[PDB]
Amino acid sequence: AELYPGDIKSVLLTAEQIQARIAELGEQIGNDYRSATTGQDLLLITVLKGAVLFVTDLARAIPVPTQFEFMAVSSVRILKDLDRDIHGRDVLIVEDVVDSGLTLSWLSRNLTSRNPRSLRVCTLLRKPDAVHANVEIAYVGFDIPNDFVVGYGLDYDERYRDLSYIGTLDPRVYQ
Amino acid sequence: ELYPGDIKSVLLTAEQIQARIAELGEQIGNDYRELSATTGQDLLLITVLKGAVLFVTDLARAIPVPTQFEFMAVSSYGSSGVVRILKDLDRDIHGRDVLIVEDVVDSGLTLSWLSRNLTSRNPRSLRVCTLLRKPDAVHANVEIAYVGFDIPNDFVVGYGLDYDERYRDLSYIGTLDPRVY
Amino acid sequence: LYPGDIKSVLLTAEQIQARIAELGEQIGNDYRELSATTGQDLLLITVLKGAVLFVTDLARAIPVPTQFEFMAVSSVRILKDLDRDIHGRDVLIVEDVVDSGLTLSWLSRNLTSRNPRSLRVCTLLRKPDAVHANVEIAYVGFDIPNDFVVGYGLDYDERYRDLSYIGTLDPRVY
Amino acid sequence: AELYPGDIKSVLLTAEQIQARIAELGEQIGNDYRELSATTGQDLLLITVLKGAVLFVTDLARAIPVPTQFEFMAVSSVRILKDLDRDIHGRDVLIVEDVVDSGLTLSWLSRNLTSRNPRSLRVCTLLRKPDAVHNVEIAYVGFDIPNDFVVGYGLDYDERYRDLSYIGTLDPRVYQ
Ligand SMILES: Nc1nc2c(ncn2CCN(CCN(CC=O)CCP(=O)(O)O)CCP(=O)(O)O)c(=O)[nH]1
Ligand SMILES: Nc1nc2c(ncn2CCN(CCN(CC=O)CCP(=O)(O)O)CCP(=O)(O)O)c(=O)[nH]1
Ligand SMILES: Nc1nc2c(ncn2CCN(CCN(CC=O)CCP(=O)(O)O)CCP(=O)(O)O)c(=O)[nH]1
Ligand SMILES: Nc1nc2c(ncn2CCN(CCN(CC=O)CCP(=O)(O)O)CCP(=O)(O)O)c(=O)[nH]1
Ligand SMILES: [Mg+2]
Ligand SMILES: [Mg+2]
Ligand SMILES: [Mg+2]
Ligand SMILES: [Mg+2]
Ligand SMILES: [Mg+2]
Ligand SMILES: [Mg+2]
Ligand SMILES: [Mg+2]
Ligand SMILES: [Mg+2]
Repeated sequence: AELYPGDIKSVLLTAEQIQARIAELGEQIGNDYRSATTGQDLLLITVLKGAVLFVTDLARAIPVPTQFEFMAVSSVRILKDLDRDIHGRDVLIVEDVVDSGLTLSWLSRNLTSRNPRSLRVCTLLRKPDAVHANVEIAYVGFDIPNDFVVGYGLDYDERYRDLSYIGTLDPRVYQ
Repeated sequence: ELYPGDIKSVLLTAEQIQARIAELGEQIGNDYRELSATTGQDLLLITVLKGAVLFVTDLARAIPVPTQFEFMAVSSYGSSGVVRILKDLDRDIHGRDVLIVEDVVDSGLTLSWLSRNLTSRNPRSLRVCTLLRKPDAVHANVEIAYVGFDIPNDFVVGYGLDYDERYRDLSYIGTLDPRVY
Repeated sequence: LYPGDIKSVLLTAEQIQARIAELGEQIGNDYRELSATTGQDLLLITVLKGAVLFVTDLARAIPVPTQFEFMAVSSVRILKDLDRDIHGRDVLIVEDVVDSGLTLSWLSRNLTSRNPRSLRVCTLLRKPDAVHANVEIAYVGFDIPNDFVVGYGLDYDERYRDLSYIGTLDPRVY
Repeated sequence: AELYPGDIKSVLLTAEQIQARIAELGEQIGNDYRELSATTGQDLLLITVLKGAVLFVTDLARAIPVPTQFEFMAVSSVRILKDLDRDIHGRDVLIVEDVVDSGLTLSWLSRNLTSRNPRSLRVCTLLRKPDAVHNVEIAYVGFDIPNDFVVGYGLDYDERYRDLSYIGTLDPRVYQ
């Protein structure tokens, strides 16, 4: 039975497909960061709110010790900063989607100014307009078309985040 | 294994946690079955960072009614300073039906402060769902509608629970080797 | 420059005034239409000496007429009693800190036996034992940990009451 | 936005006028007691006369840069209603009043407290009326005001208007 009956037009990524890719990502990320030298765990900086489901599944798929951080930014200003000093830490930005790349471009500049040991980016979704941006993304879950999607953290007006899958919305929803 | 030697024993396995959460989700779903149809708004989950993050993402997926995510963080009783909001809610909860989602209730001091703070914002309803509950919570004064597990007083880590920010990423909940703590 | 026995600042002057403004406006909304009905002003009962700074700033933040009364109790007996009868009056007990809840419990019992129309409590600070004991308090400025604090009416052996801020006393003296 | 709509006819002293003057008094009192208090190692005792001087003393004490302590007294209209909980022998004591008018309250209280033999006694009043500019030396005077009856900032009419942040005169209809 549909959680939001009639609201989802079509499925883009099943729950099974999402988890399988996250398993792959975690192993790849674990490979690249395999704390024995530095003595400090990989730092996952989650961009609230869309990336919260992604990061909890991803962290459990990463076979090395990881720590959680949470940020929230607007459409350039910080609503919610780090409770952490990332100086000398290995940092991984965890996003749900990169579209224009504006959020990432801003977040990359902010975090790198705090002088971390390293900074990399992991996003679940990447849309075609990200081509025009210039911040390297080491880890990408899926490349998708330009359409507006919801589910698995992705919202429309704070709704549909709780979906286990990702899909597009019926036009009637925006009304 | 993630932390070789650090974990002494496993209190709750990954499957046991997920199985219980599925039970909780269904129970909560039944209690709020008509919420979206009656009020026109979804059940609001207020997650207390950072310990409850893993819990709430699994819980929300286990709840068969529409749920909305909000997150907040409060300071510690420990000189930790006055009890205060470190990270505030994004949306207004006025007239909303709210479920406080916690990882563990122990002394009940955090929940008491949270309950008073959120109540003053006048939600339609306010209830509590915690994954773990310790024996000292019996002296606490805030009603808890949903509890995953009652556990002993021993210090545990995993599935959101930390020791100095470590061990949150474990899929299970376990006790720590005294060499650490 | 801070006095030597001040370890750290728990609450700055600005933080205190900011919260008092919130409490003042809240108290005003709670008693505005009520006071207009009875024709009598809201009565503030100050517990000397700790709550004296708190009550003068609070009263000036409360947008409805308020009257002052002062009481002083021991650590059992009444050192200073009320100057007027509070029968049928709306009374707000004003304290600096509620800890064990012992003082508030005794005062409430003593004041309710004078039959005021309403008897409510406003404290600037509250320590965890008051939370455990589930002490009913209508207005609370701040929840604080068990650490001994001075300033803004709060004292250590009658000292430091005149500080504009609330600071954590250096554990090297208490 | 008036606390007492129509009751206040005029404003004699604004809130910022009172606070500006208190800041000056606190700085003056501080300079006069700085080296003086360090010799004894004991704080200056502020003896407050209830209830009118309560607003004043809380702002004044915060304006005084040297350490101070609070005491409170209540007298009739002369006997003691609330007495000192404390012996002030050898202490430096500053009487804090809201207004000195006839001077009879201050005169009686000054001799009563000197009979407890403090190391030094001084008087500080926020307001002084013309017949008080004349028994007791007042080292610190906030304002010299006319004889007119005023309320606010601790000053009451029938226990009302104490909570006003300013000092002003009442409309004659209030006396009905
Ligand atoms: N739900 C959804 N959101 C979409 C989509 N495309 C872009 N976005 C906007 C995602 N974000 C919105 C940023 N926004 C505030 C910044 O953190 C997200 C807050 P949220 O995760 O709580 O929804 C823009 C990425 P970019 O354009 O800067 O690269 C989409 O298909 N679905
Ligand atoms: N990791 C861990 N933490 C434990 C445990 N028992 C109590 N706690 C303290 C959990 N909490 C700590 C509160 N603390 C700040 C409040 O949000 C948690 C922040 P965190 O979730 O980021 O770790 C106390 C609950 P209470 O005593 O007020 O009812 C335990 O066995 N393991
Ligand atoms: N200065 C200071 N005092 C503290 C503190 N914690 C408890 N107390 C003692 C508070 N006591 C004060 C009682 N005692 C006589 C009653 O008015 C204080 C007189 P005072 O205000 O003139 O200093 C009551 C708290 P409770 O346990 O009865 O609820 C603290 O951190 N600082
Ligand atoms: N509210 C008000 N009161 C005024 C005024 N002028 C003299 N007073 C009388 C002030 N006091 C009244 C004394 N009275 C009892 C003694 O403490 C004041 C009690 P209170 O502060 O609670 O109102 C007389 C000073 P004096 O004539 O002996 O030098 C005035 O303009 N407004
Ligand atoms: Mg995002
Ligand atoms: Mg969004
Ligand atoms: Mg918690
Ligand atoms: Mg913790
Ligand atoms: Mg007190
Ligand atoms: Mg005391
Ligand atoms: Mg007087
Ligand atoms: Mg009078």
